[PDB]
Amino acid sequence: DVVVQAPTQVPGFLGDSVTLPCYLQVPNMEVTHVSQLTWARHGESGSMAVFHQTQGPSYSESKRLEFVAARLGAELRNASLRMFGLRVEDEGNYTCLFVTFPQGSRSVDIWLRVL
Amino acid sequence: DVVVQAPTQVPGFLGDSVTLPCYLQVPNMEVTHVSQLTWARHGESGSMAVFHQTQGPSYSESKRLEFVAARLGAELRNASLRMFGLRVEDEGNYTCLFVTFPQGSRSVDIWLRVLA
Amino acid sequence: MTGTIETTGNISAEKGGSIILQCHLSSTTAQVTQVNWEQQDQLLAICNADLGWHISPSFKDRVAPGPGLGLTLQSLTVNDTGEYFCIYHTYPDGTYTGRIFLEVL
Amino acid sequence: TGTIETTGNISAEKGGSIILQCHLSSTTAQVTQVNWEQQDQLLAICNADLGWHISPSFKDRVAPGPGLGLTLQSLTVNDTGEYFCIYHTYPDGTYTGRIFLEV
Repeated sequence: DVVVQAPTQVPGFLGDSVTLPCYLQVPNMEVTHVSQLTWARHGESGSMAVFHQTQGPSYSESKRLEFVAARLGAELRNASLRMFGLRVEDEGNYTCLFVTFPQGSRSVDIWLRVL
Repeated sequence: DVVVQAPTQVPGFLGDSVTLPCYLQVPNMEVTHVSQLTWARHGESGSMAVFHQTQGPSYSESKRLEFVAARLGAELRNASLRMFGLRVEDEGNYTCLFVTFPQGSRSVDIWLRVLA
Repeated sequence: MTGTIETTGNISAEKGGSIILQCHLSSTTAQVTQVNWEQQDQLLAICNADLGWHISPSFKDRVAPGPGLGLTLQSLTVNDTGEYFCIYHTYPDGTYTGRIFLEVL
Repeated sequence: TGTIETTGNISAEKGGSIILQCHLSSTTAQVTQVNWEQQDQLLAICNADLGWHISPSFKDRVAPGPGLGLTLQSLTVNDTGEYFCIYHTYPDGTYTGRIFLEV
């Protein structure tokens, strides 16, 4: 089975940067295709951060987000997300999601703790 | 409107032939397009005979039906159908239907009463 | 000859709603000439294979074509309740008809 | 940003068929993939590139289409309940539609 590995929580320092780590573990014996990476605030439907296999990355919250691993022309496995200059208003749950075929969606909730 | 005109009832003798006239009356001032003509026994899905603006006429398993008045390459206005070698099983109600755009379907029912 | 029609099922939705209506015709190689969406009382719309879509004037403001040969009904009202028919005009097969019953509030 | 229409809340006859269908409107976003799922199950996926995949549990009793919609065959009372179409899109992300079935 394809399985997302992430911590359940991540402490960051106000005004500092931090990375939300999110990784897809794909067995060698198993066959899969990942089409995109989607980040959102837990509950909400849409993408704060999205990386697509052909279109590359697209952050929507602002230029305070970055896909640290994902690159075009390379298999998508690491959806790790960097957030610059965190705000009290950044504390919350987040969802890292892998858009795979034929397994379907693999996702996790990561808690971001500011201060 | 575009109105289909045809007889309410039509008679035919056993062992003879008959034509079920069905015609689409279209005012000169109105715009329509007729794409297909469909006959079928009244009240059921599918068809009995079909006339298509490109594919021509089809006859759902008969050898005894013919579109007497409709040709490829001229405006589709007459659905008039002819039955050959009438039989007692042919007694019945039949829907004649014009498939048109933007007006939609125009149809009539016709009682074929077979006599001896 | 053969040809079946699946539908999107008999609905029960609410006021102000949007609903999709759709049929699919199968078990036949017959070519579709045009699809008519209507009620016994009137014609909602028509998707003709060469002429594209036509929407009846008193539905234009609250009916979107599609998806596919389906129909999207907008701003439902209690009046919208009733039978609904998708009629496939096909060759050589002839006519197939699927029925959908909508109920609003 | 964009809105999903569905076939809504529908009924059907034991042993009959039903179409499940969604439309994503009010947005230019590309559809990367559509997932048809229940609360804890994956029925199918229509991937723009790779095409259709149907879950083994539903394979012999489900047909792809029309379009991005899914056709449930030989319905059983067990098939009653919530269904979801999840659109995975770029650059918007995830859109979700609910359909309720009453067999």
